[PDB]
Amino acid sequence: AAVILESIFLKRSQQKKKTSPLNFKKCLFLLTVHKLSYYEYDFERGRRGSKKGSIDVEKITCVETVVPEKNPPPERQIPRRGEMEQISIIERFPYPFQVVYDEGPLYVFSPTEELRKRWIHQLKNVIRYNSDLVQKYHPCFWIDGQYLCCSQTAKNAMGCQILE
Ligand SMILES: CN1C(=O)C(=O)c2ccccc21
Ligand SMILES: [Mg+2]
Ligand SMILES: [Zn+2]
Repeated sequence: AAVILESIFLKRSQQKKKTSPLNFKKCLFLLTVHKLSYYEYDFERGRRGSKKGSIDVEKITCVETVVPEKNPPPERQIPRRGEMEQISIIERFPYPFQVVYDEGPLYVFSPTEELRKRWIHQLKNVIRYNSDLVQKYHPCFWIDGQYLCCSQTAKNAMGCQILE
């Protein structure tokens, strides 16, 4: 239906092999009451490009922040505390969140804490009446075949931490 939120975020790739390197791609994300979808962004024409994927909101089980990477590259470094800066808002993406569904977690990186908060609040609103909402989550990333939080080697492993 109507677009609730539209933003440019980094999306982390779904790791095929535990030894394989991770890719972070800049995409346009759209949220409606029915779907969360992501697209290539056509910078030159200033519009969304081809659709890369879509998740029916009814399939989402959890939306929360993720503990940040311990040694991120400059593109994902958190700035020191304290009017929108045009360059940084499309170049730096330090604030990650996770959208958990049928196929496991999707990791998305926001340029600001405020924008991450807006997306987590709205996603929690659209999923509020879902039937498979979980009570537990993984506070840390699934990286190189295991969760950094609990060392579990299954992506579908029940969250190690109870949601507050
Ligand atoms: C679909 N897809 C891929 O195939 C890939 O390598 C990647 C990296 C980030 C986000 C999405 C991706
Ligand atoms: Mg536009
Ligand atoms: Zn865990």
